[PDB]
Amino acid sequence: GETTDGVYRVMTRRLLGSTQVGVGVMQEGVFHTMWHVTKGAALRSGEGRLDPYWGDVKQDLVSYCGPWKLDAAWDGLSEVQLLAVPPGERAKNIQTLPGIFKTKDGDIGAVALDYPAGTSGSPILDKCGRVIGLYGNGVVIKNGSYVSAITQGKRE
Amino acid sequence: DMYIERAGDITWEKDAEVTGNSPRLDVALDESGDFSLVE
Ligand SMILES: COCc1cc(-c2ccccc2C(=O)Nc2cnn(C)c2)ccn1
Repeated sequence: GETTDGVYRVMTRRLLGSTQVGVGVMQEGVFHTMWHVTKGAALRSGEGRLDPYWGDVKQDLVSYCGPWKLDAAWDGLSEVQLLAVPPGERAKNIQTLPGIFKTKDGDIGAVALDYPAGTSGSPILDKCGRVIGLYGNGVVIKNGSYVSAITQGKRE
Repeated sequence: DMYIERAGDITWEKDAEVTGNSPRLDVALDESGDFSLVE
């Protein structure tokens, strides 16, 4: 399969036509996505198979072919870019100043950008192009709009 | 069977479209990984 670093669409043919269920990050030979995208199923890259290596339903994350590699963090100050990969549409940078999710266990960056659910797993980047987390696990607000955590894993 | 397709390089892009607000929200995270608003 293709193992070049970059952003990838996650597709299924189990529905009408070819449907984009989410997005993920290929870095150092490991594929990174949100649990709710794959539900931990195996993936195909061309004729190659990608098997789940690590996952956590509560973190809503999953890695394929090896351990989670992405360890950069939001500074808490600076604008960030969602590299949105929407269903049927070209990858597009969107620059935004994250808000904050305040939880009993700590503060998390959040990004108030509305995209179709099949955008889940698109990366959020800092100014050096490092992946500080994955978009698509968050909450529906008073307005009816969507606000997504910046969800990051731990590199062991 | 789910399959992957390359969509791009991961790069910062100077003068992207700048948008979105920056809300401070009280939230709870449950064992199923769902966030909810604590009001
Ligand atoms: C169905 O279309 C309307 C809609 C879409 C979303 C949505 C928007 C952007 C990125 C991700 C999501 C999303 O679905 N997240 C999710 C899904 N399942 N789990 C466990 C987390 C949320 C709510 N409604």
